[PDB]
Amino acid sequence: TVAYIAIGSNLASPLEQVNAALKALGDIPESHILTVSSFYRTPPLGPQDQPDYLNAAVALETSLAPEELLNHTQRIELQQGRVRKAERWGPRTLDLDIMLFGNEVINTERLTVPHYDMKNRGFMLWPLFEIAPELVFPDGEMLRQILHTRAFDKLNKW
Ligand SMILES: Nc1nc2ncc(CNCCN3CCC(SC[C@H]4O[C@@H](n5cnc6c(N)ncnc65)[C@H](O)[C@@H]4O)CC3)nc2c(=O)[nH]1
Repeated sequence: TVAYIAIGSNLASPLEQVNAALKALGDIPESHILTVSSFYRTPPLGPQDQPDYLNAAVALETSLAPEELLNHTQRIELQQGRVRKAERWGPRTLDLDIMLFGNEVINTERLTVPHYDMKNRGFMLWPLFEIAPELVFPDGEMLRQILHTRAFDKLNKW
């Protein structure tokens, strides 16, 4: 099954956090990374005094069930998501979202797939379009069409 995963980090210098999360993703059992989008720098949703986000998409081949993949992504956020802030551990700055899991539709307490808000987020849709331009959602909407219809601005690379 091909799962598409969104990575975001809003650390001032997020490259090494993002690199560590990609390494950890590739170490998930019965799984392996097929492709990684470029890294994009996007303004934060809301207050603009806040730090920019680094966003990327990852294609991961996996034979895990969806909630097992989620357990791994949540473990990775716990282990890698916090950077040492001199005298103490900083806030969580890394997000890992499951955007798609094969052609599955999932609505449980833990998991909504396709991701509940990705259709509104250029910073999710554009990196996904880089690695999967012909992508079709389970309901038959085409990724290309959603971008064409909403005309989100293209993103700057980090
Ligand atoms: N420029 C830019 N601005 C941004 N502004 C705001 C944000 C906000 N963080 C996105 C991650 N936010 C918040 C934390 C919750 S975390 C709660 C819960 O979400 C549940 N969940 C349900 N479906 C899920 C799924 N498909 N993938 C993963 N978790 C799933 C899960 O059980 C968890 O307990 C997951 C969704 N990001 C960006 C960004 O990047 N870029």
